[PDB]
Amino acid sequence: NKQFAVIGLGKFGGSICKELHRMGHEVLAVDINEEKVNAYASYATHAVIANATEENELLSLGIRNFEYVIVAIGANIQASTLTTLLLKELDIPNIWVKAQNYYHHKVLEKIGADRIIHPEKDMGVKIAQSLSDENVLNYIDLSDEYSIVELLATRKLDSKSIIDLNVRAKYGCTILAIKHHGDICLSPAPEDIIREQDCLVIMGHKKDIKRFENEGM
Amino acid sequence: NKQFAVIGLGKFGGSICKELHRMGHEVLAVDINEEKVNAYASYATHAVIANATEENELLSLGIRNFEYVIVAIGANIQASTLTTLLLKELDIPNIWVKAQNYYHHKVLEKIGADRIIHPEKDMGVKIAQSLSDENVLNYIDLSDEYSIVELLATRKLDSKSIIDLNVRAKYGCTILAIKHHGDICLSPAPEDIIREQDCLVIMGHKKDIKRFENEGM
Amino acid sequence: NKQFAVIGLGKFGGSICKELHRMGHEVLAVDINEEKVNAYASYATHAVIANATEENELLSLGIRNFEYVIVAIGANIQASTLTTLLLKELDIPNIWVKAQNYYHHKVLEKIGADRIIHPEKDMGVKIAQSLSDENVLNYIDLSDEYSIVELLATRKLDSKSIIDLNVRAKYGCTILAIKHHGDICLSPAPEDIIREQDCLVIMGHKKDIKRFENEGM
Amino acid sequence: NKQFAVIGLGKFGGSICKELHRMGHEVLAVDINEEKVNAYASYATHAVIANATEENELLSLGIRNFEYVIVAIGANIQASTLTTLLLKELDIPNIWVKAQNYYHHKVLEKIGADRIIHPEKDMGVKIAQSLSDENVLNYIDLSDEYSIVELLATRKLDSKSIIDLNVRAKYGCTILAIKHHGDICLSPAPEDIIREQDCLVIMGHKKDIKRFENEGM
Amino acid sequence: NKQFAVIGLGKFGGSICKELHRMGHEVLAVDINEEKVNAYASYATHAVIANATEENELLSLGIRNFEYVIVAIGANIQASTLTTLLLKELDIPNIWVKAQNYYHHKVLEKIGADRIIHPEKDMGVKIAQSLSDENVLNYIDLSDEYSIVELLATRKLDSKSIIDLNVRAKYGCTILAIKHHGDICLSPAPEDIIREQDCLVIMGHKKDIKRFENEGM
Amino acid sequence: NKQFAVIGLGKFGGSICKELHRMGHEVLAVDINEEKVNAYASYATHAVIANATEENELLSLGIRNFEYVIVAIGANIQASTLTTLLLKELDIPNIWVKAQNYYHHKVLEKIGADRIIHPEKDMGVKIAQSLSDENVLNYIDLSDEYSIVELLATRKLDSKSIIDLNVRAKYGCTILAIKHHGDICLSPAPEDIIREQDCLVIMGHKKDIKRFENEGM
Amino acid sequence: NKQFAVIGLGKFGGSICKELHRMGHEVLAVDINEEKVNAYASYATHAVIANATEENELLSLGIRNFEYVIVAIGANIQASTLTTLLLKELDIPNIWVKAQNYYHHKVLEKIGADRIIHPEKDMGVKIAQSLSDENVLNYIDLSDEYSIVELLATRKLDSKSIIDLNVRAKYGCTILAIKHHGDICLSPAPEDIIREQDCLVIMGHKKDIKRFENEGM
Amino acid sequence: NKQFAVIGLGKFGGSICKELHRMGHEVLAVDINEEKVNAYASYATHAVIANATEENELLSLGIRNFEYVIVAIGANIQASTLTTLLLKELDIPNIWVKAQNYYHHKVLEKIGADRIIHPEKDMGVKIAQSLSDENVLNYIDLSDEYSIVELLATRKLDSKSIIDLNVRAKYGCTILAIKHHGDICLSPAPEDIIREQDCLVIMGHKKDIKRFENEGM
Ligand SMILES: Nc1ncnc2c1ncn2[C@@H]1O[C@H](COP(=O)(O)OP(=O)(O)OP(=O)(O)O)[C@@H](O)[C@H]1O
Ligand SMILES: Nc1ncnc2c1ncn2[C@@H]1O[C@H](COP(=O)(O)OP(=O)(O)OP(=O)(O)O)[C@@H](O)[C@H]1O
Ligand SMILES: Nc1ncnc2c1ncn2[C@@H]1O[C@H](COP(=O)(O)OP(=O)(O)OP(=O)(O)O)[C@@H](O)[C@H]1O
Ligand SMILES: Nc1ncnc2c1ncn2[C@@H]1O[C@H](COP(=O)(O)OP(=O)(O)OP(=O)(O)O)[C@@H](O)[C@H]1O
Ligand SMILES: Nc1ncnc2c1ncn2[C@@H]1O[C@H](COP(=O)(O)OP(=O)(O)OP(=O)(O)O)[C@@H](O)[C@H]1O
Ligand SMILES: Nc1ncnc2c1ncn2[C@@H]1O[C@H](COP(=O)(O)OP(=O)(O)OP(=O)(O)O)[C@@H](O)[C@H]1O
Ligand SMILES: Nc1ncnc2c1ncn2[C@@H]1O[C@H](COP(=O)(O)OP(=O)(O)OP(=O)(O)O)[C@@H](O)[C@H]1O
Ligand SMILES: Nc1ncnc2c1ncn2[C@@H]1O[C@H](COP(=O)(O)OP(=O)(O)OP(=O)(O)O)[C@@H](O)[C@H]1O
Ligand SMILES: [Mg+2]
Ligand SMILES: [Mg+2]
Ligand SMILES: [Mg+2]
Ligand SMILES: [Mg+2]
Repeated sequence: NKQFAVIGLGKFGGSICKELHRMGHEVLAVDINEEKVNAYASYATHAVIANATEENELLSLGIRNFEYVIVAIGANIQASTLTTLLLKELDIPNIWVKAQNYYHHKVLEKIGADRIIHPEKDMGVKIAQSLSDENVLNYIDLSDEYSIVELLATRKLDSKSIIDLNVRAKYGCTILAIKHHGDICLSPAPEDIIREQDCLVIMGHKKDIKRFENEGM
Repeated sequence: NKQFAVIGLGKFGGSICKELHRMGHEVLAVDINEEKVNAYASYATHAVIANATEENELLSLGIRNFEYVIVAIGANIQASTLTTLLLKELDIPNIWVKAQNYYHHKVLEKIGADRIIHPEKDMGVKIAQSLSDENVLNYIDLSDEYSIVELLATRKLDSKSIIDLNVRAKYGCTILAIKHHGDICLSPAPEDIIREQDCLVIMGHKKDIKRFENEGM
Repeated sequence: NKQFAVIGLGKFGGSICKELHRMGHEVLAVDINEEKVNAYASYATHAVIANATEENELLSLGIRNFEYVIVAIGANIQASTLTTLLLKELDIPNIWVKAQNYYHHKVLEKIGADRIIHPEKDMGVKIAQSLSDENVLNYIDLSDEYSIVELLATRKLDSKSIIDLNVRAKYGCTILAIKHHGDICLSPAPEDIIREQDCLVIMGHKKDIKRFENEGM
Repeated sequence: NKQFAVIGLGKFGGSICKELHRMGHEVLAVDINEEKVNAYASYATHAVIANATEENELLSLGIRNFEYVIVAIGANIQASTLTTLLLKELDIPNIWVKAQNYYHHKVLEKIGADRIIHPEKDMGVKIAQSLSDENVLNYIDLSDEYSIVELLATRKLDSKSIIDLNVRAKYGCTILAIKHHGDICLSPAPEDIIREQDCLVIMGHKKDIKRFENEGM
Repeated sequence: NKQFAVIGLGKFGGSICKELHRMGHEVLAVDINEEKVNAYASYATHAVIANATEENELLSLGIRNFEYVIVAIGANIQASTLTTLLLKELDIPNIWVKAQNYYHHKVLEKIGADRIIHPEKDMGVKIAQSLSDENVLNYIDLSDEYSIVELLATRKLDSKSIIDLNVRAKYGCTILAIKHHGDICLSPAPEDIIREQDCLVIMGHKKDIKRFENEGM
Repeated sequence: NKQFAVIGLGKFGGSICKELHRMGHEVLAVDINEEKVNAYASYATHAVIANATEENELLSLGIRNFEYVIVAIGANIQASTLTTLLLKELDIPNIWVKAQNYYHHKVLEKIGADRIIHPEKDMGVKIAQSLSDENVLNYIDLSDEYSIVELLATRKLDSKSIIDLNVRAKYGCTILAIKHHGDICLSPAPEDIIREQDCLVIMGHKKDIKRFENEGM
Repeated sequence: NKQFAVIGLGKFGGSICKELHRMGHEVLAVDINEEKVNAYASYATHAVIANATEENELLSLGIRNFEYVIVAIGANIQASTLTTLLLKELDIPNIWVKAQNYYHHKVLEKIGADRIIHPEKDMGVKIAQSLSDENVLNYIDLSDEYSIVELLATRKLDSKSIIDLNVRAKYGCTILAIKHHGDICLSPAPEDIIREQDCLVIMGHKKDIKRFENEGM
Repeated sequence: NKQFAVIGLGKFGGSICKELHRMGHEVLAVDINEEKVNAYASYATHAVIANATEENELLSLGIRNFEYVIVAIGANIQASTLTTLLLKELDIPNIWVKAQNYYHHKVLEKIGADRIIHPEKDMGVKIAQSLSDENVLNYIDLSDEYSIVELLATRKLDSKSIIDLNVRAKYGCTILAIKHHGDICLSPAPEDIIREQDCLVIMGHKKDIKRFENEGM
């Protein structure tokens, strides 16, 4: 198993920490706030109150031993930067960091952060795609032009067959799965039917999917 | 003429707003802080300084015209709650709200929020899946048991064929796409090759995909 | 005996608590402030310093055991709401709450508060009726139209008899009691006399009482 | 032309003011906070931003014209005290003041407050009487020993007659009114019936009424 | 000996306390601030940290035992008033208090303060008399019209005799003493001489002294 | 045309200023707080809002014209010090300053303050002399050993004569004046009488006066 | 036409700015605090209130025209860092920055600061050399081993000659100048005399100079 | 060895302290802040948390024993002044102090400070000379007119000989040393060569050096 250290138990770092622990990884949870440590005590291997900008407190944690250190300190950009800097001077292999704004990203780039993350910004985009198009539940982008989309089927599609909805020739797309009442269907045959309020997973060019949406559903 | 309003220009609400505007929608940006309003002025149809807990200022915005209002107020849970309440009493069709913790989600549920979002929590999970398994670039869950995953191909897969990597019989999975040097390939034929550092899109059972990772790549 | 828990020892909750204890009920007084607990220590069965928004501290009090929980937290609406929410998730039979404004009342309604109280507002109305009409000492409303009123008798009524003041036929009212020098007279006979500065208790339609007041006294 | 002024638009002073205005009296609303003044502007003849501890601002209001001034300043005991003092030195006939604690009552007493009110304390007692005895809706005390009480009739009293519920001989009390489905009955005849969930108004000794509750209903 | 308690060790109360102790009186020094108590520990019989508004802490000091209690609390008028009120309810014979402004004096009057003092105001007047008239070192007023004045002798008076300066007939005044080089002369004979920069003590009507000053010196 | 300026309208500086104005002198009132300036506007020739630590604002006042400047700044020792320094560097003839503690006196001494005053300390001593000896109304010290004292005559002295109270031989003191019912008597003859509650002005050695108090009155 | 801009008018940035202006250079003074700007207005070509972390305000200054920008922001490390970053992204040739601590120096290094200065640290060293050795007035280091030092000549050297103080052979040092009563002598001849309290400028090895001090002077 | 006490461990005092300790002197480090003491604990003989304005804490340190006390307290001018004052009243031989502004210097002068220092201001000037003239690395002033300068040699001087650059006759200057690749050359002969990017140390009149710079390099 790998060993992870997560500094900053916010909504983000807390989630990261809780989720890794659930996977059975050795995870060290670190926060300057005692109430936070108490909160996540139950969801990590070790939970320690510590100020990560204090180099002596850092050595006490033995943070040099970890292959992954996740800096999820947000509001205090000085703490985030200074922590990252210390971690870099300690030759930690992979240092992942949560960023607050463009300029925070840049300094983190310059001082040797390995992966920089913008949780809210990324989700904002995802959610906006949903707001604009009530049909989309979730999606993943293969590139700027191609995507896999999970659609909420309407009445227009009720009792329609996959061959009846020819997307491979008509729209250059392919249906990958159907989810009905919780039961899942993968790579359905040309004879398989779709009913309304099912989850329909389609793959193809974005504009072509939007076209299938406007005309098909 | 659909109209979206975004109250609270944080990292989350800001992204949504900026993103909605980019798609060419009518978007109203709203914040109590003037500096925020000045900032997103360039990324919205209209931007207005306003306190969203004040019913009068709310009516003044012409909020009646909007079908969607996104409450992206974070730190101040009271402001978020009261805003949602006011919006609900003004009979706004769809109210989407950013939640801070479990209990904030509960009250928003009870006072009639139409969609509740936890951006940081959701990305924390996603990022953790990446941390444990450096191979995963991005993924989407079809159900509790099934997922679609985009993998960064290793040397073990370099110059290997789709039939050579028999996954449909060997692992019960199916390859959906290959991305090489930027060029994209959909529903690749049995003869198609994979090169190292390409993107490979695989669909199947979570456990079966992970097995392919351990043994296949 | 029933068991009561009172969270928030303000002027209101303090009064509630002190008065119940005087009646010989098992009452638990709860406040986050130590000085408050010390103040009401002498007026409750148990007095405990506790933060009622902390679910663990709540379970420690054993608050699930109580049939009545009175939330008399005022200034901090977030604390009041969150406390009520926790109490509801603990399936407490009767949760009574002090409200700060209209919108605070609404959320408390929505999250399952059983009785909501506005001590100041109710008293404001009562006192205003006194300010407008110096004759009224106290009253109770039977409905929007009918009331029982305690009047301070003037000189105009000095040495007048109940039959001399025919209210049952002249004003459609009835005299219920006379209080003289502290001595009380209930359901006085037609021959009983009233002297000035006595307390006179009359029942009837509000406008009819006001008429008795304008013309009679 | 009686003139009332209300200084301090809290929940208490606000209610009074709003209520006085509703009765069609000349009312002046006064507060140091502008937002409060804007709020009760709609519920007063005139509303003025003013600091009531400033003698000059006080004279500017034309406070000389008012016969009644209500000091509903709460948190800031110094402001309340100083205001009352100033009003007294300006020879205002009637000064009613909201008290925070025993000692605030004492000083207001000594510096010549005409009426001192403890809204929260008074309602706390009232509400406690309701808590212990779910039957009591509202009541009024005639003396330390005698009271008039409005009861919510139970099934034990459903379809029972006034003579059947002989209370004048059995409990030494008298029934004053019955409220059924909204309809009101005053001084009901011996043949009048009571149905469940009706309101029953009883007069007598506190102990005698409570006995009727235990045995009668 | 008498027993004194001094609450509030400011410049004033500190001076009072230090000076009484020097006279060999039993003095209790009281302050809420620990650093103050430490400062005056060396200048009082007993020095105790205490909040004088807390009735229990007051009884612990045994403050009922003292014939004199000096309230020298200044900035916090609420503390000063409330302390005085408590002391009065404890039937303390002589309660002397330091006042901040006219209205503070009035309430202190009303709640039964025995002597009220304005140290700065009184000194301001004294010093102003010095500023206007550089000749006056110190003085005492016998009434609005008569005074005893200590003057700094100028050159105009050098080598002048008391008979040479006839003040009893010319100005209706009398010389009471001469201070030369530190040596003091009381009730000097008509033959006694005054030299410059001596201290000359004169008694008479104020205007007459000013006249002696303008014309004589 | 003498000109006085008073910087710092505290209780001390305010009194001086008000008092100087009353004597008909040209007085300039100066304070950083606008509310203070508005207050003493009525009690000064001119009143100006100004920060006295700012050399420019100081010159703007035309402070060059003043022969006397009184620094009555208290709480902020830095402001007092810096003001005095600036005044001294602007070659103001006489700078009188209010001191907060021993060390503030020392620095003001070193930076050339012309007179240093400790109003509270000085009155504390005076008041203490009154506390120990209720007989003393007011007094003035001629030296370390000699004083002039105004006594409130007791019954022991009622209706007694000056020769009957032989103090010049018996106690080595001399009676300087008698004040009866407001009427004043200077250098009273041997036949003059003293009545109770009169004011008696005695001069002599401190110890001799105190003896007369113990034995004489 | 070289243009210098100084952001942050602290003791350091202020001196630079004032000094650059004195040499007759085009200098722009920049600070977020208005009072600072008003102060150095007289010592700069132009002085502008501006927040230097705001890219827009920065462009508005015409900062593109400047070849040198000095960041003399101290307490707020974030402001200093962000300013430097912005300047670097605006392609300013030379960015000199004042550092607060080791780590601030490191980040400024990484984000491309052209010169980093530690004024206080550098003077601390210099002053310490003066403290240990009262003889040294000022010095400059040529390397880790060699220095040029200005000494205050003692009596031991009074009236002594350069050949008499043979330092080139005896101590391996050379005398570079003598300053007597203000008059200066460069590369003095073997016959030149030194008098006490003159300034003597010596060059050599640090250890050799110190030896000359112990034995020579 | 001498004994030094350094009060105020800032960038300045910290540097002073660290540097003296490195020289092997007995140094006492003093700061009110615990974190500071911990920081410099490793760089001083004794390190003590103390408030230097508290005369008792000062005596506890035994500060009377030291020949040198360095007051390096900056932001708090009151602390700096008051400390210096106390040290002076304790008859400490040499008290060196860090100054904040002109007026702070003046009071420190007046209360008997022995040496006053302005670290930032002095460095500001030095650095400004560098900004104006990129050739100057470092320098020392012998007087207002004469200086020793360390120059960064350009290409214009590459392979030039000292005789080729006749400065003694042409510019009235003399070359004192050459630093090449780290190797140092002192008092080089007329035949010695200079290469670019070497450090060249020249002595003479300032204007004459600037002339050598403009024309020579
Ligand atoms: N110097 C530090 N050392 C350790 N932990 C720190 C330090 N500074 C801040 N933290 C922790 O970082 C955590 C998250 O930071 P914060 O909540 O301010 O950012 P945020 O963007 O609001 O985070 P999120 O969106 O994840 O809630 C906090 O729980 C805080 O205790
Ligand atoms: N009452 C209000 N009316 C309008 N806007 C508000 C109100 N209260 C807060 N805001 C705005 O909402 C925005 C987001 O709030 P905040 O930044 O505290 O949330 P956050 O949890 O940090 O969100 P993010 O993670 O997206 O930055 C802020 O820019 C703030 O100015
Ligand atoms: N989270 C909490 N847990 C327990 N007690 C709390 C909490 N928050 C506030 N309280 C308590 O609530 C009490 C009353 O609240 P507060 O006085 O602020 O409201 P209020 O309307 O002024 O009340 P009142 O009118 O009854 O005096 C306070 O004594 C406070 O200690
Ligand atoms: N000096 C003053 N002059 C005028 N108004 C004042 C002054 N001081 C306070 N007020 C106002 O008085 C009002 C009531 O005071 P506050 O809300 O603190 O009392 P409270 O005990 O909370 O009363 P309630 O329970 O009725 O809300 C406030 O709206 C406040 O703006
Ligand atoms: N509630 C209290 N109980 C006891 N001591 C108190 C209390 N409140 C204030 N004090 C004390 O009163 C003392 C003097 O008050 P303060 O200095 O604020 O008034 P001041 O007018 O500036 O006094 P002075 O002019 O005498 O210095 C302080 O030393 C403070 O500790
Ligand atoms: N820099 C300044 N320039 C002008 N006025 C000032 C300055 N600093 C303070 N003052 C004013 O000086 C006045 C007196 O100061 P302060 O009230 O703190 O002294 P104090 O010791 O309480 O004196 P007192 O006992 O006479 O009230 C205040 O009214 C204040 O507004
Ligand atoms: N964001 C900003 N934009 C412009 N100026 C700023 C900004 N932040 C701070 N300053 C200014 O920079 C100046 C210097 O900062 P500060 O005084 O905190 O540093 P310091 O370490 O005390 O420096 P010094 O020792 O030179 O006084 C201040 O006068 C301040 O007004
Ligand atoms: N009363 C005091 N007694 C002892 N130390 C003190 C006292 N007051 C302040 N100090 C210390 O003085 C030190 C330096 O002061 P400060 O940093 O405020 O000035 P500065 O000019 O910013 O200093 P520098 O430029 O040297 O960093 C601080 O470490 C602080 O703890
Ligand atoms: Mg966030
Ligand atoms: Mg209340
Ligand atoms: Mg004072
Ligand atoms: Mg500094």
